[PDB]
Amino acid sequence: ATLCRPSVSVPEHVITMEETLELARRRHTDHPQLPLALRLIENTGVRTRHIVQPIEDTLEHPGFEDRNKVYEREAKSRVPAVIQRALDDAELLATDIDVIIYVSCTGFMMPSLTAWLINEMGFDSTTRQIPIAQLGCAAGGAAINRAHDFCTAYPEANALIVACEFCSLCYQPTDLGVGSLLCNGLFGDGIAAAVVRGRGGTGVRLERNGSYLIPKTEDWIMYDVKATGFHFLLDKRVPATMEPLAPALKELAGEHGWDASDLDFYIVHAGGPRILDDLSTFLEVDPHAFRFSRATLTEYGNIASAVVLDALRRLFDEGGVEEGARGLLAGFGPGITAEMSLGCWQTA
Amino acid sequence: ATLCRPSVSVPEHVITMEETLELARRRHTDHPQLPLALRLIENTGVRTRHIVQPIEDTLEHPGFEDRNKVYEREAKSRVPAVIQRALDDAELLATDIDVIIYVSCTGFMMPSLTAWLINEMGFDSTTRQIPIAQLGCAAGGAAINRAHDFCTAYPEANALIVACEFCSLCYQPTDLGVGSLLCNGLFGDGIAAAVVRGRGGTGVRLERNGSYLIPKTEDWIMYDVKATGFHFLLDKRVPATMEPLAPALKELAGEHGWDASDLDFYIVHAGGPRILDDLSTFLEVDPHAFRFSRATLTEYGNIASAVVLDALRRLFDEGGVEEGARGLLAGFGPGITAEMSLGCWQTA
Repeated sequence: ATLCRPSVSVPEHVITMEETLELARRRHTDHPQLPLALRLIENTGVRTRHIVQPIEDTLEHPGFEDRNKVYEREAKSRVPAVIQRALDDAELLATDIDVIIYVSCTGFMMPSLTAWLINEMGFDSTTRQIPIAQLGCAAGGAAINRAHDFCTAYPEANALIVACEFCSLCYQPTDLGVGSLLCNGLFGDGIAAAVVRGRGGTGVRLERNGSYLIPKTEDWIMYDVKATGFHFLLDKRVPATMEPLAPALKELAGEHGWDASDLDFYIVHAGGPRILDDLSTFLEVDPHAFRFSRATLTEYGNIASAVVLDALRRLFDEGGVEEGARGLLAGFGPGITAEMSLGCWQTA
Repeated sequence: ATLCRPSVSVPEHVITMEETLELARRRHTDHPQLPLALRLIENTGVRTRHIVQPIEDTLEHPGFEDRNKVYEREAKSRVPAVIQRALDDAELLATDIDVIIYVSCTGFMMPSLTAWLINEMGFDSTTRQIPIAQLGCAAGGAAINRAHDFCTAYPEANALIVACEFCSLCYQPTDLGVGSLLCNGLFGDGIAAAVVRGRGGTGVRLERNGSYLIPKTEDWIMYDVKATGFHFLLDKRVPATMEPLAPALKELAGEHGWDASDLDFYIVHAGGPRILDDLSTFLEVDPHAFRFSRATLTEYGNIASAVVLDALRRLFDEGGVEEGARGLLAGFGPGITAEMSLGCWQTA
């Protein structure tokens, strides 16, 4: 199985770094840790982010019920187009996909969108649905690792990975801790869809994938679930966790031969360049390695599960084609979990 | 791969038909359709149901935040014990497990409980985790199929399927419709766990699992997501859906040479003797083939995704199974979805 050209699309409402600082200032003028909050946000290097609703509406909280209503409306009117362009690239019709893998942690619906997608997109009335809402920033990589595992089990199988993240719909005016303030300047909205044809595609070439859970960090990247919806909690110690994770990247990187970090491919998702830079040290590649990841964050912000996919999408546009260059696709999030994936680039 | 003896545990707080009727009467004394409602409940044949909190606590709504806290505590103090027995029956320690497929739709947490399990359960730091919360009553079957597919990709793989459901945590005093009144008398709480060994083990051997999605029935079995949590919506037309679904079973049965509509081992979960009977006619078989499912509903009520597993548990306990006898495992839920699985019995 080979990962094809991920298709990505973001909403039309844009919020700049400068604007974020203004709002944060005006909205927290009395906050005792305000200067610290603003500095942290600015250092993030996130110049722009996109949101599905105008800024004045996203700042308001009409309740979880209305927020979640916005979630399904915006996903129904936006997801379809993206899935399309993802089929066109992998060169398949709705009917060549055996399994849909829908990941989103920014809203909740049962059934998930997969059912409505099969109905409207004219998918196979037999397509398997695999909705995962509990893996957050790591869901991107996990989707890959699944579409992969699936294909190996059914060699002629094509999987459709769809990532839909409207992080702006999880904004909680009530969360006043500096961590919250940070997060409010970092996450954005984005949608990604990529096909993984095992038949023989053009993109990253499947090899060996693997998971890794950082012991006792369960509550380090999590959701507090309240009447107001999902409140995101990110422990101050998250970046430092890069040290314990580096080895897990090497351990698996080894059990494939490509072994050494000394690779040509690096598409990893880490929230903010801070955490991404601890990975460019503890691992010992080079900062510049995660040029594509950092590019998504700089222009879109942290769009959760969709980051990996958009990084790839950017690796295609610059598309050199180093042909068979190594490869390390990884996602990090709730767990703390790490969905790592090793693969070679394949042309055809 | 072979499905092993699923362990099942239900909470100690019991609620009978009689008291359910009494509560419904006492609380909806003025409901215009109170008579219809009581007859309907009494007609489901659900003698008893098990809940995690005493009935007095179950009936009050302390809010979604608290309700969800109750979900977490209860899952932590009850799931482990049940997983233990499942590991023991399949005969193994937490370390032969290559993945955990966690299904639950009656509460929400991120990360899901698999992360916490991996740690306290002393599980293997590299254990894959597939949590699915948006498949409802059909999640039990979906989990079996996913454990399957995995054991295919990795023959030496041992998958752990956990189904935790505390439907009582989704009780909404404010839902007054007759459908809601009915559900309040049908759903119960229960935890299931089973190991799917690609290698050894005694139980039902894999051999062809498929899926089907009844067209244009997305809002027929769904959740309304509000500040109070999840409000369950079941359309009055669901039992009738058994007509269009029966052919979906035969259709996939023949693809394995065993359709004809006459297997030697039936374990399907529809959602009430209502739906079950329609199935035992459109599939043209005697309702007695579903005796295992019916027993679960009669004794535990509708424990959502855990039903198929506890149904299988039923079969094991009675044995007498033809070591070679054909079989069927299926779950029905939001979609409307149908996760099916064909397989023959087997012994070590």
